[PDB]
This record gives sequence, C-alpha cells and structure tokens, in this order.
Amino acid sequence: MKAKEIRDLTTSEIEEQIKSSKEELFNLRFQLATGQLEETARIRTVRKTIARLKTVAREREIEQS
RNA sequence: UUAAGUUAUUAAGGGCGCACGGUGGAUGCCUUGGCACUAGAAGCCGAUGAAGGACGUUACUAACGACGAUAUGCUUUGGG
Ligand SMILES: [Mg+2]
Repeated sequence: MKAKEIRDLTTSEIEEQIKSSKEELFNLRFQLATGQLEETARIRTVRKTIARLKTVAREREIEQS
C-alpha cells in the first residue's frame, strides 16, 4: 500500500492496518521457516507497507504537535 | 705357432659443449593506490546523548558496505 492510500485512511484505520500487516508478516515468517512459502517477495512487500504506515502516523503526530 | 714390442675397445660414474624441459618470480609493460603541492571552501561535535564501538537488519548471509526493530531502508521535494 502506497503512502497516498495510507494518507486517506484514518488514524485508527492505519493502526488497524499495522496490526493486520504485522500478523501477515508473522505468518509469512513461520511459513518460510516451515518451507511452505515460495513467494518470498511478499515478506519484504509487507515490511515496507508497515514502515509506510508508521511514517504517515508519525507525520500526523508531528503535525498535531 | 712361439717370442719380443706396440696400441685399442671399456664409462660404473664424471667433465665440457649443445638441445629440450621443470622450478622460481627478476625484468619490461601496465595501474586500482600512494607522495608533494596550488586555488577556492570550511575550520568543531556532545545531555535534544558525541567520537568510537557492540549487536542486529536481506528469500537464502560467513564477510565488507549500507541501514537500525519503519533495519540490505520509510516519506517528501526537485533531477533523471
Ligand atoms: Mg520523483
């Protein structure tokens, strides 16, 4: 998810997405550990989305302050 | 045939020359790194946690660089 889409999401929506993304990443890590994951690129894609989600959240908090 | 006299051939190995190999890394050529300077710029950083490190971060990671649990990067504004 690109920053623009994240920016549309409400603060709560971002927080929910952060939780959802982290669970997905965890699942991928366990799948890779068990050798069940072929689409390894997904892991990184999820990671960068979480980073983006956190960035937008931080930007909002700084704007508030 | 006998007597007297004389002189070879031997090369186990060695010597000299030559030829053909091996070893070794000199030499020549070369440059990625140095050396000495010139001109302009700049001449501090740190409790708002430094310098320097440690430990981590990648699909698979021993090492180096980069990065810091947003980790082999994130956003944005310009370039391309
Ligand atoms: Mg651009």
